Amino acid sequence: RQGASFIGILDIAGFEIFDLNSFEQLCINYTNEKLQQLFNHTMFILEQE
Amino acid sequence: CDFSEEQTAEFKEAFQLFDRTGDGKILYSQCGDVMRALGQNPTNAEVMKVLGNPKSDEMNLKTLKFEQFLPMMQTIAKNKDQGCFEDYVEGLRVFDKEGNGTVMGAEIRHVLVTLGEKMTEEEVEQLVAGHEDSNGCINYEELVRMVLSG
Amino acid sequence: AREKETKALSLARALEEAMEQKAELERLNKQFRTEMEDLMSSKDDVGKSVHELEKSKRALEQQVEEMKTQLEELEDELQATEDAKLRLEVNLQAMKAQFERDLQGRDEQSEEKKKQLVRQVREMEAELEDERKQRSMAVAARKKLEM
Amino acid sequence: AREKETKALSLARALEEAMEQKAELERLNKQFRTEMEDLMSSKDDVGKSVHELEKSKRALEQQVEEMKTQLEELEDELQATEDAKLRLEVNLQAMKAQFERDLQGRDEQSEEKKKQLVRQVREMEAELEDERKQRSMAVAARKKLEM
Amino acid sequence: SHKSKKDQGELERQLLQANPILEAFGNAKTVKNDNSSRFGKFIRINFDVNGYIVGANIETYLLEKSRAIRQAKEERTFHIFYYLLSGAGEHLKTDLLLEPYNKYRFLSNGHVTIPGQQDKDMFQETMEAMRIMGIPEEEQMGLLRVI
Amino acid sequence: GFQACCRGYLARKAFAKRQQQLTAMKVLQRNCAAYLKLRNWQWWRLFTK
Amino acid sequence: RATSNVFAMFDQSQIQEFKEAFNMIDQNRDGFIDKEDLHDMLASLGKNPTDEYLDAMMNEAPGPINFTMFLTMFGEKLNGTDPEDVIRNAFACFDEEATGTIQEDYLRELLTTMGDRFTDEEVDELYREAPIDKKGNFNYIEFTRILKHGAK
Ligand SMILES: [Mg+2]
Ligand SMILES: [Mg+2]
Repeated sequence: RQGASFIGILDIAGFEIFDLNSFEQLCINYTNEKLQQLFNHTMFILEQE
Repeated sequence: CDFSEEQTAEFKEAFQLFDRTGDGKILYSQCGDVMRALGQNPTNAEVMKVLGNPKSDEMNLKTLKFEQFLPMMQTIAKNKDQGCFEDYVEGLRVFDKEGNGTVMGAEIRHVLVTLGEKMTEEEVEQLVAGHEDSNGCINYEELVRMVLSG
Repeated sequence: AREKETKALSLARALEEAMEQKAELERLNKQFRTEMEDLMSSKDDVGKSVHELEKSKRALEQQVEEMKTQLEELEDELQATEDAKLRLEVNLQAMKAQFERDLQGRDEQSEEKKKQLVRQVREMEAELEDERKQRSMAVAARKKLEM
Repeated sequence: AREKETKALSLARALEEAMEQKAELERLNKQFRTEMEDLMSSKDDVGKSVHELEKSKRALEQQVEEMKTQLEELEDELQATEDAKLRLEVNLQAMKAQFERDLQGRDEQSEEKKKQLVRQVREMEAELEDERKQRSMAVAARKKLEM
Repeated sequence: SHKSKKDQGELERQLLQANPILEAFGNAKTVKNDNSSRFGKFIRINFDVNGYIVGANIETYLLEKSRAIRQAKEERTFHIFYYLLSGAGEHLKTDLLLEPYNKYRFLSNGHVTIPGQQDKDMFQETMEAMRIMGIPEEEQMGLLRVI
Repeated sequence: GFQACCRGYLARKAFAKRQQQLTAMKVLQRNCAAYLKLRNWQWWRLFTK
Repeated sequence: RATSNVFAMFDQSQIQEFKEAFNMIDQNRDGFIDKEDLHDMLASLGKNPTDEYLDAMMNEAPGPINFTMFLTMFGEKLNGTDPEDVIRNAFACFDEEATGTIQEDYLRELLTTMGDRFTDEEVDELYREAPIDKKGNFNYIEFTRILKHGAK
């Protein structure tokens, strides 16, 4: 139960598209967009900063 | 042979401890174990050179005697490429970040497994064992001092 | 040179063995000289000296037999010391066996004591240590309120 | 390599000389053995009633000297064995000091490690407890910003 | 925990088998793929100062619980529903009171098989994984009864 | 150059463990050797009682 | 054999135990062991058996067995053996983890790959009159007592 560091492996639900979406699909798309935004941030904005 | 009989008797007695070889012989792969136990610190390249550059399959289909093992140890003792501990203690300092005479054990294990002649995971663990601390670091100076006394 | 060196070792051992045989043969040959000289001198002996020497043979024979006592006594001390040496050598070996375990026992006690001592202190290093992240997060959280 | 070959080849010359030199003793011993039997057989014919004791005298003299060599050799082995056991006994006694200095000696060291843990847990808890107080100030700052 | 006594520790086997169970209990077949993970996880694999694994903490985010109630055409619900209905035997069917696929109204698509997959074997695989992880038989029976 | 000392230290340490282990096996097989003929001794089993 | 002082062979406790046993195993204590006393002791110990084959061993020793001859014949056969503490200490060398049990195949391999090579028959003979668990595990901690025949 003790550790100096960790490696958090993420595996959220990818972009889901169906003929009839609902709240679950909306949340999945929101999470995917948040992940993509964080990736673009850490890639471009943090480097320039 | 330029070797006194006093130490030669002890060398023969130590070589006769293996036994498990059919008779007064010695295998090619086990030659390094007996060459490093009596003394000296020969390397894998040096062992392969003194042995006449044996083939890959020759290390398990032939056996030598003591008359051929004595000159091997003689040449290893006379001709060698080792060095004192002053250069070893100074070499491990390249990995020291803060420079307080300490280095992470994981870095040393990685350097020993990859860099150099490579070493199995069973040997590096026994080598780094005993020097465990709270910060997981192993003082290279104490490690070299303990290895020199071995 | 290494291959030819083995021939010198074999020749050296043969030379030493051959030289040893020469010394042994020299003593045997020299013994025959003294033995042969005694035979020729014994024939021309006065006669009475032969009987006189026999009286000393029984006394000398007892010395040889008496030497067996010292030889047995010397062998007894050698066997007694050797027999006792085995128990002494096994004593250090037995102590060495416990010495290796006693050394690990001290580490086990420290590891066993730390399993409970460090465990109790580790608890303070969990909820309290988490406060550091909460404290740092509090500054970040407070920064949001400050913003 | 040529030096080793010359030394090895030169060593064969010494072995050949030893064999040739020792060969003379072999042939000389055989010739002396034949002459010894002739002198011994001829001596008994002249007077075996008295010369018989002389034959045992020569054997007794060599046997007496052999007993002395055996006793002397046993002494060298007895004193060596008696002294060898002293080294092992001294080693056991010397190792006994390490038994109380390493094993038993680790008591003050092992207890120190355990005692240091009890002192480190208190120091760690002190820093953790003291650090926890900072969380109250940090939480108070966040709570103060809320007000 | 690689060392001289190298062996597949229980922690590694648990970390390896914790993924199938979660998949079987969460994943569901969709029109885009047969193994559509309907939940996002976050495996927090901890590491000590030496780098050896010591624990793992998974955290699920957004669980599509509405899939078990109703699904779409040419799709399936959680794979556990089919695994239990298939691998269940006579005793298990009588205990859990299972029924054919056409009886349950939640399964709109009925019994739909995945190309290159047998529920009868996947159920046994999931049971073996649960047993290896460290879940007793009572907990598995309770889970099956709840399902 | 340093790996040689590490490799030799293991061979020397392992050799020392085999030296003391070899002597320990001697007392084991020696104690069992005499035990064989001693096991079938009519005077031993009777005296042990 | 190595003739020497019979008292210097056995330890103080060992010679004391031997003397106490010799003083007990004797219906008519007088420093002279005969076949009648041994037969009576066997009859009392085994519920009145009669083994006339034991009388064929008196010829080995010069006449009847005396306390001196008894100690001599004990020492001539007990040579090489050592106390139980040293035996356990030597056994502790292997295993390392100190589980108290070792595999039988491992013991057989150890007894035939170093020092005096013991034949397979000699190793198997050590299990024709003792228990053993179906899962192997040579209980050495418990076998140390059976080695001295402290049962039955
Ligand atoms: Mg997925
Ligand atoms: Mg009586």
